[PDB]
Amino acid sequence: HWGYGKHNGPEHWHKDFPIAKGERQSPVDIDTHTAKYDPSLKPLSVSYDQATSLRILNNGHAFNVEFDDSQDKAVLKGGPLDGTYRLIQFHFHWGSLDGQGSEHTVDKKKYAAELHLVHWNTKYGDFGKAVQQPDGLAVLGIFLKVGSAKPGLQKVVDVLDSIKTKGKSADFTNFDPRGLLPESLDYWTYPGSLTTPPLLECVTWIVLKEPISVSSEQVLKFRKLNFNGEGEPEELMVDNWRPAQPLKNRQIKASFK
Ligand SMILES: CCC[C@H](C(=O)Nc1ccc(S(N)(=O)=O)cc1)C(C)(C)C
Ligand SMILES: [Zn+2]
Repeated sequence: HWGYGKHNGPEHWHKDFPIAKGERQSPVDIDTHTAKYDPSLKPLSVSYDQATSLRILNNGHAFNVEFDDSQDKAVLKGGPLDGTYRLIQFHFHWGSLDGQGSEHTVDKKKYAAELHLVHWNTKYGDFGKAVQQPDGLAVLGIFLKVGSAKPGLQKVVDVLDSIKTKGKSADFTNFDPRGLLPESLDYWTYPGSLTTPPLLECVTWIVLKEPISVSSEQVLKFRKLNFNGEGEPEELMVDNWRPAQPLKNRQIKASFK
């Protein structure tokens, strides 16, 4: 099965998921000098006041904080998007070292981690239908650098001991994802894909320009998670990121000058 090791990692994925070599794969490097300001892009609208978190799950590749997406409670609209996209889960990718871990890069710079807030287009009725459409998902990507702690992340950090291994879940209600956002909503946007198998080309990527800062202790706790299940040999969940893929016939647009 796919993963992030030498024998089942990103270089291998194309054998089971040929779309790995497709025309709109993610992540990509964001060359800031080549991205074009698009004055017709609208401001993002992030409406998370009614968010209802439910559960946190270690799925063997990352951990997902899941939300009630059966009503318009936490939605993303505006920016490059037409219509309403519902928040279904967020998760992170991170490194074994502070100098790596992000999936997107910015002028080839790697951040310590990257947060993905995953949303799906309500016109397709459910998430499984949405992933089969070219405009099915909108993922808000936010870079993490190591410095000061992010207070709004701490409730996530503190439950991680309870979901150490693959297949473990824990109740995770009343979490407010607004506490994970930077001050600015300036962004880059481009059409791409899921960054793990099945690598479906269904994502409008919206990557914020401003990173959040998290503490060394916070990212260290991410690195104590396990890819393996309980009672299996311990493999630390680190370096669960896919490297930058060729941009091909795409232009990255910026919401800002
Ligand atoms: C068909 C999809 C399967 C489901 C899924 O949501 N996968 C997924 C993969 C990558 C990203 S990312 N890194 O934001 O691009 C977001 C979601 C699954 C396996 C149930 C979690
Ligand atoms: Zn992701």
